Amino acid sequence: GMKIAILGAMSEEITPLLETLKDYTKIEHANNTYYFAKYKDHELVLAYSKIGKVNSTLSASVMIEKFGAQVLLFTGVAGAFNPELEIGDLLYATKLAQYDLDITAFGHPLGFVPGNEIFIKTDEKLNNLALEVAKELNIKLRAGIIATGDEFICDEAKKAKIREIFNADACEMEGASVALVCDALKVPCFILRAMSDKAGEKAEFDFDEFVINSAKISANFVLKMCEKL
Amino acid sequence: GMKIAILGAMSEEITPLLETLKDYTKIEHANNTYYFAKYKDHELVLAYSKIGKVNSTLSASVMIEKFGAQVLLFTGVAGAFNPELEIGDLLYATKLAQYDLDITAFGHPLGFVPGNEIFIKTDEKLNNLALEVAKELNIKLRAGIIATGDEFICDEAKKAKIREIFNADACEMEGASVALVCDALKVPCFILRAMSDKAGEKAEFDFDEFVINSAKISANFVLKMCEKL
Ligand SMILES: Nc1ncnc2c(CN3C[C@H](CSc4cnccn4)[C@@H](O)C3)c[nH]c12
Ligand SMILES: Nc1ncnc2c(CN3C[C@H](CSc4cnccn4)[C@@H](O)C3)c[nH]c12
Repeated sequence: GMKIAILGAMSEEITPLLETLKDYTKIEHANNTYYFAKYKDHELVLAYSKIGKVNSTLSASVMIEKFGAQVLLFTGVAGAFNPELEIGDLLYATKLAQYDLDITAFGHPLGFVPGNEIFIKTDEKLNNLALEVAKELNIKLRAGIIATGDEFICDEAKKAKIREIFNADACEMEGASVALVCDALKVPCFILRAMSDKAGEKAEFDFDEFVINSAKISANFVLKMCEKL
Repeated sequence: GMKIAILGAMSEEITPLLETLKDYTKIEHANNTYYFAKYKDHELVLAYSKIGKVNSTLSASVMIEKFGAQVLLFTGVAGAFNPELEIGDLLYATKLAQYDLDITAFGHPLGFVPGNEIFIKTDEKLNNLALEVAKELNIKLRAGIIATGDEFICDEAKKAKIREIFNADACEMEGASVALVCDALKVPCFILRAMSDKAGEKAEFDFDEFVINSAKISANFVLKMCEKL
């Protein structure tokens, strides 16, 4: 077995795992709670980071450095950009960018800063494992690019602009930051999102309606990956 | 003595300290280099994080968790909002917000997410120590609010809007994120910025001209604080 981090942003994205696991302990650290449970031969560490890039960066860092995570699976919801994605559909990120990281005034591409790249990649072995699990459970699973930033996108123009620049299939507020931390600390990273809305007009209303259910779809899937790991 | 972290974003903000310290060792970690030196009775850990909120969050996390920092001083440059600030002037942050953290579609104020606050405070003892050092060296030192986000601000409208919303005296891309990490990990934090530009039209040109010198002004000051610690 191994130490597996399971990370989400909101309580809704992680509580379904805690209710399935039943027996777990808690540690208060980094102004948050981290949850610990056995599952098969593995030792799980779970948390919801709170929303956004800074919060998620800190949690990923803590789970690896303090709690010894050897793999990190991210589970949660996202806003769909690709028109073929429907609410509830699962998307794993092959790579991710920060659409709101902007020193373009100095001639750099949007999302780029010196020492880093525009896209951060997820782990190929974990991605292939997800494809196997999807086949076994007869679940539709799409591969794609996720654009991350610290804004809830609910505007057709913004949606279109970010989709065009990064060829992004969905948006959210934690993926690129988590994948960056994992890459930096040499930990294999998997980023899974279930669609809660289509990031346009009324996206906030669709989010409210579908978040609880979409969060469970993603959460169930990452736990099924822990079985195969 | 104690373990003191000195953190900047860019090489220009930290290399002046390395040239003064002369004798230091290096460790490659978290896709970056961290520098280690004795100074008086203290053990220093230094680094430039690379630009932005995610990079700075990760470095602060690493310096505390992995390298045992008991205090963290941030040194660097910033864009002036307060009209009384001139290029080269020093500003320490009493508190900081993320101006680009936005779930306003759900009714929340700009900069607010659940579980967190709009402003993060710096450490009062370190701030008072800075005021003493400023008096001793006959250096003009202003206290103020810093607005942090992942954009280089070089636009009068954006400058004015961020200044108005947060009552911000300057802007930069790392302060709020660093101060948040330090608070979360119970480490006293000090954030010092020397002005490199006025965040308006041509801010990119003023930055290029004044970054090296303004960075030295800030860097000299934090090293003087390490003498009194
Ligand atoms: N269109 C979109 N744009 C940006 N992100 C998303 C997401 C995914 N999550 C939801 C949540 C912000 S909404 C939130 C709602 N209520 C309370 C707190 N946060 C953040 O963790 C990112 C789903 N759809 C998105
Ligand atoms: N007006 C302003 N807006 C936002 N931030 C600032 C800063 C402070 N720094 C400079 C740098 C972006 S410029 C940069 C240029 N070349 C390479 C990397 N970064 C980032 O670390 C924040 C000074 N003035 C600012």
